[PDB]
Amino acid sequence: DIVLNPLGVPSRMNIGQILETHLGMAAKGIGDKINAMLKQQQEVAKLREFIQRAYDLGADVRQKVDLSTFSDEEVMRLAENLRKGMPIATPVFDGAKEAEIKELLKLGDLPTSGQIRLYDGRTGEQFERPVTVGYMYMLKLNHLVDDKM
Amino acid sequence: MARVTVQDAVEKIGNRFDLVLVAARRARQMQVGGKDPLVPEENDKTTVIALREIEEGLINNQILDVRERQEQQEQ
Amino acid sequence: MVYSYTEKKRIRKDFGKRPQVLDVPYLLSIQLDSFQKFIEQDPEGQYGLE
Amino acid sequence: SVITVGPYLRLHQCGLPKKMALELFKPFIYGKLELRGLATTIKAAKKMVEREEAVVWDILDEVIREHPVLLNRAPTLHRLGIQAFEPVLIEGKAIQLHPLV
Amino acid sequence: QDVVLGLYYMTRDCVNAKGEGMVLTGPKEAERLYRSGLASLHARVKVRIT
Amino acid sequence: TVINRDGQEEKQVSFNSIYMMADSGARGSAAQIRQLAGMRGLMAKPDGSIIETPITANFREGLNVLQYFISTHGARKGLADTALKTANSGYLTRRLVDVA
Amino acid sequence: MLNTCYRILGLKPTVIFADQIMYTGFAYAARSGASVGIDDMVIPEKKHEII
Amino acid sequence: KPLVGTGMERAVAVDSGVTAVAKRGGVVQYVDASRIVIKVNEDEMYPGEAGIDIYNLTKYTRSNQNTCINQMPCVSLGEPVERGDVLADGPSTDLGELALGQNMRVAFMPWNGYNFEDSILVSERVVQEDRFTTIHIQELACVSRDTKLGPEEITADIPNVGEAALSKLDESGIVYIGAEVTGGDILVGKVTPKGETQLTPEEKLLRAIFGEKASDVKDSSLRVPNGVSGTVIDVQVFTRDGVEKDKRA
Amino acid sequence: TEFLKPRLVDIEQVSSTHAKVTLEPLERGFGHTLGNALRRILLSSMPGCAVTEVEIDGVLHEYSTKEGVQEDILEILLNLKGLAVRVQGKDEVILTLNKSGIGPVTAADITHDGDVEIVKPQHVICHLTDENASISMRIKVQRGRGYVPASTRIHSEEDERPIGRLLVDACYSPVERIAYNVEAARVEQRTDLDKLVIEMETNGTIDPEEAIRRAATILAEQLEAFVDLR
Amino acid sequence: VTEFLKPRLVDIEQVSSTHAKVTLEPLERGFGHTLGNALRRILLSSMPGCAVTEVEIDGVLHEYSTKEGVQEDILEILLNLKGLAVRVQGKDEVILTLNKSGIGPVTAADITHDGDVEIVKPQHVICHLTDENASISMRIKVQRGRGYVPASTRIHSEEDERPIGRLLVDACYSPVERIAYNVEAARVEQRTDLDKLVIEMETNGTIDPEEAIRRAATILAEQLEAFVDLR
Repeated sequence: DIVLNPLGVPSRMNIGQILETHLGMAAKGIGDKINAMLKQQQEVAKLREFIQRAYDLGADVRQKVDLSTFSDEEVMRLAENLRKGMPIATPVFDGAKEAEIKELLKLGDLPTSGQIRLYDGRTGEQFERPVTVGYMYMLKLNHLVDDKM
Repeated sequence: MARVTVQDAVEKIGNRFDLVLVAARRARQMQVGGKDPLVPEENDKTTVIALREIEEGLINNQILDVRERQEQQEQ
Repeated sequence: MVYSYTEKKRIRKDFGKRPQVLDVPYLLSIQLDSFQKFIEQDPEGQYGLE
Repeated sequence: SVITVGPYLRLHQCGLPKKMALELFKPFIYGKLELRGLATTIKAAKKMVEREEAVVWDILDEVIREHPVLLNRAPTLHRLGIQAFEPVLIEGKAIQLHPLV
Repeated sequence: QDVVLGLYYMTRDCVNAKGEGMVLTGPKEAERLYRSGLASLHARVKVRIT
Repeated sequence: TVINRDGQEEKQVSFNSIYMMADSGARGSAAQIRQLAGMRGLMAKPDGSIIETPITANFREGLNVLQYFISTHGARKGLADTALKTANSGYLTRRLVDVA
Repeated sequence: MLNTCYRILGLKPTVIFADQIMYTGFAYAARSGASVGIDDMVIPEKKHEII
Repeated sequence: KPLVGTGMERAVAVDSGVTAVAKRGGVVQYVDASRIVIKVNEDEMYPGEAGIDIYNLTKYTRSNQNTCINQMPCVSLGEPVERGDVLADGPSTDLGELALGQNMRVAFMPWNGYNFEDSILVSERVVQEDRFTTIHIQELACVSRDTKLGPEEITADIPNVGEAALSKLDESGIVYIGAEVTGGDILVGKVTPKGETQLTPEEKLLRAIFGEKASDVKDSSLRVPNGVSGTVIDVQVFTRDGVEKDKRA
Repeated sequence: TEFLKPRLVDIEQVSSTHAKVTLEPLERGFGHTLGNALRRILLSSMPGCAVTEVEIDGVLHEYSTKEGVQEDILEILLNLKGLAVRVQGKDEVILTLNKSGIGPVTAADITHDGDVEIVKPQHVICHLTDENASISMRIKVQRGRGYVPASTRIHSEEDERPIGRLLVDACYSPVERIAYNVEAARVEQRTDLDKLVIEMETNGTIDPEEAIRRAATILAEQLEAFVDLR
Repeated sequence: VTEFLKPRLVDIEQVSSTHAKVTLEPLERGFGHTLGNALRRILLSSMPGCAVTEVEIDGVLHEYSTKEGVQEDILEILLNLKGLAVRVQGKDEVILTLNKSGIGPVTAADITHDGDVEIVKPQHVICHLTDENASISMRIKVQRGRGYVPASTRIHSEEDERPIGRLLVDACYSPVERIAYNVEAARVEQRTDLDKLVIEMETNGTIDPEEAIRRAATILAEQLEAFVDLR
């Protein structure tokens, strides 16, 4: 959907952008696997174990949230809520490490280094130097080019 | 023919500053009327035609003076 | 998921390792503190319009 | 306008927006519609500009074809802050520039 | 940094890549890069350069 | 990142992007690759002093809160250079045109 | 390279040389596809020891 | 929503007050696009003021920097809520959580020159989804000048206006709610008062045709300066004590 | 050395939204080439069906909402933009939707026409939580090839429109995910053989075989100045 | 609907028969790069042609030879015999020889006349031998094939040290040498975002490049002939 320039990365010093990108890739991969399980119309207990494994597997992040508080209802509602992507909350200073990102991204059937092999839409040649694709939270500011006429 | 640099026209008469006024006084007669261009147009404006006429080495101060005296004698 | 009756629809997977004791404030104590000090009346003669 | 990049248009060429270049050469459009005989009066040319039909874009393509322009930033600490180029119509409201300047 | 990185990746050498001993004329080294079997970062091959 | 070859001396000099930008020398310089990976080192303070235990980690690892709080001073020192001395540099060119 | 091209060939070949260098640099940097990942940034193995 | 957040988004969206915070909530009676009512819970209850609370959802009104404000409901029908739970979703808010922008699939590569140093290349599918389509609500502030001579009321029936422009206006110089103004269209009828020109020995035919200068010499209409397009939202004619503006308002 | 000819054979269907088309008799060079050609031609030129204009009687503009609906009219129009429909049409196709009561009104409650066919009856475009509230709209569906914005629609200016007709954009995009890859065909009649399988995700509007044959005719009709003398 | 856009520029900007450029006028977006890649992969990978693939070198048949006084490495002989445009008729394989000595560079006139082989220029040099009392004699062999072949994916070996045969020669079967496509930005009088397809191709010889584009069009139509709706 969007291609930006990595050449500004060693000057703008944005490694947090890179980790946000690689974590949003795993978040949308988990959300897309949830969407695939919804479109295949599986049972409640099969999606339930996947939601449990998606919300407990990690390091000591001390979040004691669990299921079996509500059962047989409101699971399809959260599935339709989180089918467009997983809302992973990463704190600033006591937040995520690289091992947590790797152990969470192995669940989404993605390569560990993030280098997902791409193709071309203009020439069709297989790209060397496999591009680390992902997801970034973009914004539109106040200034407009038609207002500056 | 999109002209990149007029330097080949500077090789004929080298000043880089006479060329503008010479091309202007050559192209006013083609812009107003009563004159025909010696070089056919390549779907462009009269500016590129003036640059190519200076580049081919056909128009200088002497030819403009002779044609000016001829147009003053004919009128 | 029983905190504010809206986290149950959307679980946020928190990565906070260090423990939290004090919760998140109202974030408008600075704007409302002088207003609730100026309007509310004090029978003791300090810190107010009285 | 806001300056963008254009990865084509060899060095003596740049981009220029459509709704800006339709307005920048308005007396040139009036003069060439007077010359070609397409507009009888000046109010007819002012109406043909407002209608935005195809022959107006043809006359505008005849205008921008081999005509120069100046691009000029507001800090000109030296002489190369203003440079002359050749406009080419770009869809939108922003200006595409040569990448190496 | 765009044309510079492109020409740096273009004129970069490697050891034991695919394609070796390119006896070519033209030189026309882009056609076998485009078709198959040749990377643009190959080793030292002897081509004819006028 | 190597090709399938082993037993050499240099053993297939890598093709990662940051070493290509550092060896190319266009915008990638060593003074920012050392701030990306390794140790950031000292910072810049307008008062003229510096701390006695600098930043040990990098932007690859997790920094402390005091390390970021002290590294903010380098941005505070380097940000004020832009707005200053513009009108003086304009006035110098003003007088040099006015004399010549 | 551009400096020696300007010194040798003059002014007319060096502008089309620079434009074609820009075109091939763009067209092969598009085919390059360099990315900046976590595997590209490296940590020295003795670094903490040095610290 | 932000797929990568810090947990601060819910706290900002519940503490800023731009969303409606439900107090003493419980069984929800009726929710539509403008109102939310809640039946009072049996835990806490005022004697005589059990009742229901009304939550009037603010529709598209003009803000300070020409932005729209809207409150989308969260609970549809039949769900118990807590005192502190959210019900409305304000600007840049997803279900009571702060959602400023939107995330997309990013490829980290140098392209054919369309990204030079920090430029952005986007896709056509983003345009196809009508994504971040900004909605700018501006103000049409009309004026009716009062002079020493002449009447004070600005009315309809302004001459030198074609019938194609008069068809989209109602009585007393106001357009219908839902009509599109594009550039030089008339949203309100500007009226110069009938003073300063009745004591003129000349220009009697001009006072017969286009009397007391109801329009200017050559100017645009008083809606927006030219180059825009869009429909009207809300008319806010407020009256004075004893002014007789019943036919317009 | 003579060529073989690729023909449509061994189609595979997973669901109503997925599609798998295989091309078995292929050679070396036309593996990735025809795959990229079919990917670029299935994403660009497709005569489809989409909602263009909705003439509603309840509200006059999209920013005002009817008393008795849960969501705003903007998200209702965005949901009507995502609505897919199957109709042949004779340049005048219009439909309506009228149902009152508490409950979601599906797409199966649309009045059935001899040419209009709803591809998905489980799709719901309404949110009503009020008693005895009625809706009334005149949904227009025309045919196009791609995303046509609303800028070039009102720029023609043939006739004036009444206040109440909301004009929305149209996607005409049933091609959300197209992938392809070359594999071993295992024909074993001669050497240098491979097969090309294409995984295409649709919405059931246009049949996959008909869409691929139409796109092949589009790619074949581009050969106009290439075949004859220049 | 169903009426798409077609090129209109039939004005050719031609060079001599070793280089050509063709242009296209108003084709719709998502068609310039598509047809450009299609014609490139046809005119770069799938072209039935013929070249030199087997040379019987007399004398020393090792990898390093002294060439009996020509003073030229055999890699340069195989390079000079690589880009040789030889016409080949319906006969798939033919074997000829050359016998020429004396003073002067070895031209293409040493090959005897045959009913299929036709050489349009004698300026193609092969060997710059030393002007002494020496003679050269080798057999030439061409065959019909498709595409390009690498130097790795070939036959097994030298047939267990059997130098009575000849070595394998890399050949350029297709008559193309270089091809490029340029997608420019043009406009219709209403729509402004379209393309111009400029094909620039270098033919090695004996083939009209626009006729090669026509043959590429017939190959592209032959692959999708049974997927047509109308006549």
